[PDB]
Amino acid sequence: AVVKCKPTSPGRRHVVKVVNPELHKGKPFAPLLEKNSKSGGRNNNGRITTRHIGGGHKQAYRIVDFKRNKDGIPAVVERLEYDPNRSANIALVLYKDGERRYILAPKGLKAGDQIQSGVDAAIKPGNTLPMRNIPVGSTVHNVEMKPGKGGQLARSAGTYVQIVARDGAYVTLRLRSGEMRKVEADCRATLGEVGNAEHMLRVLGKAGAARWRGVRPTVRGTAMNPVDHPHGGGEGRNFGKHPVTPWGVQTKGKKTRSNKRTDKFIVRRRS
Amino acid sequence: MKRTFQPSVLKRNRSHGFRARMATKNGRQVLARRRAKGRARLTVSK
Amino acid sequence: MIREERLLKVLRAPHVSEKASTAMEKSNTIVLKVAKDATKAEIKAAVQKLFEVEVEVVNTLVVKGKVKRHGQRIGRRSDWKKAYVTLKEGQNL
RNA sequence: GCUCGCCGGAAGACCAAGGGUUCCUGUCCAACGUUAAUCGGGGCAGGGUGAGUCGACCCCUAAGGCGAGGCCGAAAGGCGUAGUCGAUGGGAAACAGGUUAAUAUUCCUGUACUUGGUGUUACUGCGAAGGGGGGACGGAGAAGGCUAUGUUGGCCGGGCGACGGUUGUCCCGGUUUAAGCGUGUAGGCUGGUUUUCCAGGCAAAUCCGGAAAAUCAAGGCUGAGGCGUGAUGACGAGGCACUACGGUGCUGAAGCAACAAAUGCCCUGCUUCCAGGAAAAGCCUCUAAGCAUCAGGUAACAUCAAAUCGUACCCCAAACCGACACAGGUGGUCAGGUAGAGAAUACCAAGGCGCUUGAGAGAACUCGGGUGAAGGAACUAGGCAAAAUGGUGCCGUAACUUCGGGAGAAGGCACGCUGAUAUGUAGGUGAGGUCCCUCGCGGAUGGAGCUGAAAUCAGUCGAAGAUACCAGCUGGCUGCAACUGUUUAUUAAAAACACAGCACUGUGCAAACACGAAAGUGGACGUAUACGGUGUGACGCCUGCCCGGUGCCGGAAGGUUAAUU
RNA sequence: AGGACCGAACCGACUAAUGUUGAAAAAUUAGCGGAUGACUUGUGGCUGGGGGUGAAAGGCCAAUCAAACCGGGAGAUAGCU
Ligand SMILES: [Mg+2]
Ligand SMILES: [Mg+2]
Ligand SMILES: [Mg+2]
Ligand SMILES: [Mg+2]
Ligand SMILES: [Mg+2]
Ligand SMILES: [Mg+2]
Ligand SMILES: [Mg+2]
Ligand SMILES: [Mg+2]
Ligand SMILES: [Mg+2]
Ligand SMILES: [Mg+2]
Ligand SMILES: [Mg+2]
Ligand SMILES: [Mg+2]
Ligand SMILES: [Mg+2]
Ligand SMILES: [Mg+2]
Ligand SMILES: [Mg+2]
Ligand SMILES: [Mg+2]
Ligand SMILES: [Mg+2]
Ligand SMILES: [Mg+2]
Ligand SMILES: [Mg+2]
Ligand SMILES: [Mg+2]
Ligand SMILES: [Mg+2]
Ligand SMILES: [Mg+2]
Ligand SMILES: [Mg+2]
Ligand SMILES: [Mg+2]
Ligand SMILES: [Mg+2]
Ligand SMILES: [Mg+2]
Ligand SMILES: [Mg+2]
Ligand SMILES: [Mg+2]
Ligand SMILES: [Mg+2]
Ligand SMILES: [Mg+2]
Ligand SMILES: [Mg+2]
Ligand SMILES: [Mg+2]
Ligand SMILES: [Mg+2]
Ligand SMILES: [Mg+2]
Ligand SMILES: [Mg+2]
Ligand SMILES: [Mg+2]
Ligand SMILES: [Mg+2]
Ligand SMILES: [Mg+2]
Ligand SMILES: [Mg+2]
Ligand SMILES: [Mg+2]
Ligand SMILES: [Mg+2]
Ligand SMILES: [Mg+2]
Ligand SMILES: [Mg+2]
Ligand SMILES: [Mg+2]
Ligand SMILES: [Mg+2]
Ligand SMILES: [Mg+2]
Ligand SMILES: [Mg+2]
Ligand SMILES: [Mg+2]
Ligand SMILES: [Mg+2]
Repeated sequence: AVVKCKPTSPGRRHVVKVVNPELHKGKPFAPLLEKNSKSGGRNNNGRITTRHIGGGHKQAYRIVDFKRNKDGIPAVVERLEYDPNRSANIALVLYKDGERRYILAPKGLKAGDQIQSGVDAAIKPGNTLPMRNIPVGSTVHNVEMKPGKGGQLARSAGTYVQIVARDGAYVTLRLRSGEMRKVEADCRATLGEVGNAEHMLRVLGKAGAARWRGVRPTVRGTAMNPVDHPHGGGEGRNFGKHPVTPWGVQTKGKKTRSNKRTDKFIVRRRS
Repeated sequence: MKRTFQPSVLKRNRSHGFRARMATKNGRQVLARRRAKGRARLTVSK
Repeated sequence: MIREERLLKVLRAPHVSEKASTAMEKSNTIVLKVAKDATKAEIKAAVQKLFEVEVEVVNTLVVKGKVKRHGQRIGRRSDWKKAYVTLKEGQNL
């Protein structure tokens, strides 16, 4: 659950940990791992294209199945595991034919449970169906947007998508952001919310904790010189400007979405 | 006091060596300039 | 097999010094100057053919030349190769 | 040559980087050396670096580089696929002794090991650019078992002391031995074996994964150290003869035990935590095409091969980076004694040095120190500087508090040596003996010997017993910043920056955003519990009114309005 | 357990004195801060000049930085000395 640390040092006073007794303690499944080196925010030109990224603990990549297309073969959950690469927990499932895969662990899924994908699967958490067959009002996760492409929506811990209507070839979803969207009825969705809903309750407690996750310090613009940021300069603390990004674009309210290719699928903006 | 020149043969050769010069058009221009000038040693490689 | 004239060219001169004399009297080794590009096998064959003496092994080292001075012009002597070849304990050139 | 002093976790000894002959010998003293110089890292000549096992090279990959085609770009070029490079990482193998003026795991002596090619014999299903296993991996912590190593005893050799004593419970020295081979131990991990079946591993597979049944539950893997051998050897104090005074030839005693003990090894182990901890080959195994009593594979034996390059010397420095023989800088390894917690510190060992100008004198003044009557911050911008405090054990300790702290609060007492308790205790270690068994590096019992605190009581010396070196000044009130951190390399370390936390706002994924004429790339192999931007800055109580101005968001009736016509 | 505590190596650089044609173009001596971590360090790699990088001082980018260095336009221009 959520555990408060004892204030035995200044850096511990505010730490809140999220501890799961049911996660595996051993090493992960070796055949489903590969390296991923860190970028530091640098692109192939070598330049910082995203600031505030660097360092952190080494991690290995767990190949997760977002497609779930081993159709019609029941599988049993072996163990829940810790994944460095995401907020959610992953679950190691064993297929009846001897194949092992990692999937996003939904809420309430424990070891020994039975999951299955396909058009004929039952309505149970962890089961994957084309959204044609899922009743309206169901809450799914790991939702696809193009058939056969892989789930892309509602993948972070505690997130899910509401199926609010089906009309012909399209189903209407309600995303966590509050946006109503249309997707083709043949895209697949996994039933139930994704687990580890306490992830948002953690408190890092100290600066080093954020440095462990690869986050570097953020320098305020108003603390720079004019040559470095539109906010720089001043004798003392001076602002007298409309807030903007480091590149001069207004940054409190100005909308930046510009994609006409996709405006047809948006029913309502997140408001 | 730590001074600016910290010798390292590998880095010297990789940054200023003959083959690093021949890699780029500008490097060949450097070599052509130094041949025209008449330099006894074209590069650090020597 | 190594062709004849390569054998005739690999050997240059016998090395004369007191360490060489000590080696001759103690371990039946002869020390001699060889081509800068000769190999242990080629020295093997050439000493066995041009002195009619059989040998156990060959040890080689390359001597770096000395930087010297001749009226303030600097000049470097050339590197050469030295061979320690051990005769087979019964021949005594 | 004798004596004196200094370092000794270095100012000793190896190596990497870097340098390149500075290394050793002979000779010279013009210049160089902050002086002289017979000397030298100086001049001149000669000599010196020996590898199947060390390193490179080589096989394999990381970050990253280059990149056939390709995509993109006025040109130049940019990115990138297949590939190919790239160690700071993974991959076979050697030790001890001797020897030169200068090299040595390279030479010699002795004893080993590795890989590969051939040939013979015997038996055989061999085969990959493919499948599977393995290689293969974090931080912290704890303990047990060991060794390096040290001390003491025993043993051997020598000694009997310049001045009182010293045949003894006395003094000095030595008491060493490797890889390999055999043994498989302390200990760690793991149930094993045989059938049958199978939507999996791009095809196949007897291999891996999965399912069921039967049977036995002891098999397997890993593993320091010890012991035996290596070793009837080598080494060995010290003797005997030359000395050409450097040292050279012959001989060679003892060569045991107990205790203590690592930061090293078992240990890539075990326990635990979250921040969840490289890759690929070598290696093992499976088959595909294919071949088919050929080839190939396994085993034994014989034989051949293991090339090329580095190897001198300095290496916390007079040889590297600093213009200098420059109080500077420079990664790794080794790690003795006494006291001590200790790699601090003091004095020493091995070892290495006295820092390349001296000789006098004993003024002011400057620098670095010692002491000081009475007073004790009166000094001064300011207790700046100095003085002072300082250890271990035990007693005791306030406001306030986020209940952890504050706190080593403050303050106090004891502290040496000798004897006894106890001819050395509690404890630790542990031989002999005994008794067993599946017999062994075995189990139980026994306790010799060795080592050995702490305490109490009594005495005793001094002015002083934490005696030196070493080693907190303490308390009260208050501003600012919550805190650990970071910064103006070279006048500013702070109240500045960051920070966990908070809020606003953008972003529905071909995301926003950023680099880029573009292709692409980062964000992210992430998906709104996510990512970017902005402000504020732990925590507690909170965060009031104004939308007139300037922004931003929404609206789209009306007015005005571009190219166009 | 810990961006826990005391303290060497190690990394820094708060005070004072010396030095200031220095032993040294930033040090020495005595004290001082951190010392299991937002730590420190070796080796290699990447980012290039109106560009980089910056826990932000206009700091740093080879003793050079409110726009590096080298070469060129170039004998810039100079009502000024
Ligand atoms: Mg950011
Ligand atoms: Mg922030
Ligand atoms: Mg500022
Ligand atoms: Mg501006
Ligand atoms: Mg003001
Ligand atoms: Mg104002
Ligand atoms: Mg001393
Ligand atoms: Mg010379
Ligand atoms: Mg010399
Ligand atoms: Mg002189
Ligand atoms: Mg003279
Ligand atoms: Mg000389
Ligand atoms: Mg060689
Ligand atoms: Mg040999
Ligand atoms: Mg690559
Ligand atoms: Mg390329
Ligand atoms: Mg091309
Ligand atoms: Mg390669
Ligand atoms: Mg390497
Ligand atoms: Mg030597
Ligand atoms: Mg021992
Ligand atoms: Mg050497
Ligand atoms: Mg000197
Ligand atoms: Mg020096
Ligand atoms: Mg150092
Ligand atoms: Mg010391
Ligand atoms: Mg005086
Ligand atoms: Mg005094
Ligand atoms: Mg006085
Ligand atoms: Mg007095
Ligand atoms: Mg006063
Ligand atoms: Mg006054
Ligand atoms: Mg003071
Ligand atoms: Mg003092
Ligand atoms: Mg005030
Ligand atoms: Mg502060
Ligand atoms: Mg601080
Ligand atoms: Mg600093
Ligand atoms: Mg400064
Ligand atoms: Mg300062
Ligand atoms: Mg602020
Ligand atoms: Mg600390
Ligand atoms: Mg100091
Ligand atoms: Mg400390
Ligand atoms: Mg300023
Ligand atoms: Mg500079
Ligand atoms: Mg300019
Ligand atoms: Mg002009
Ligand atoms: Mg001019």
